[PDB]
Amino acid sequence: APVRSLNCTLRDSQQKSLVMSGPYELKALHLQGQDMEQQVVFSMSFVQGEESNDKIPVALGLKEKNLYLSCVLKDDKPTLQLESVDPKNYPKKKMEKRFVFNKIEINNKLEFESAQFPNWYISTSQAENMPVFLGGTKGGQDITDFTMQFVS
Ligand SMILES: c1n[nH]c(-c2nccs2)n1
Ligand SMILES: c1n[nH]c(-c2nccs2)n1
Repeated sequence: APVRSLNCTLRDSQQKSLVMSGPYELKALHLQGQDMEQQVVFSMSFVQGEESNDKIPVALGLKEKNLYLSCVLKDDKPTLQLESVDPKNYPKKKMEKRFVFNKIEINNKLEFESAQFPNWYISTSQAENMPVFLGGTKGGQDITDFTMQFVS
């Protein structure tokens, strides 16, 4: 039948919220109070792909926008982009591989690995107001761990 989706927010393990940074980038910053409303709401779709108890293939669309996080090579590197799609055709169960993340449960958190680029992860910097990016390094300075909130 359809694809199943949940509305949600993400925060990094330093409890930084994700906001828009112009039309095709996200940034992470410490938010609390009134400025909370600025945070991006995702539609997390549960998509076709290799799956285990702790590794769940998802797409991350922006709620009621035809925009998805995607992983592509840019100037020869795996790169996180926001990509526009035909709103008539999305979301769908068989999302193209650039749109798929393996949502992995790790020590009471989540990591989002690129299905396209193994061991590349949605990442944030420790610094405030810097882009969300696709990083190839776990256990370093950059943050690869999240919690998820289920929105109405
Ligand atoms: C509260 N928010 N997110 C969580 C998680 N527990 C396991 C994976 S993410 N608890
Ligand atoms: C297992 N995987 N994700 C979870 C969550 N609990 C709270 C938010 S997400 N449990």
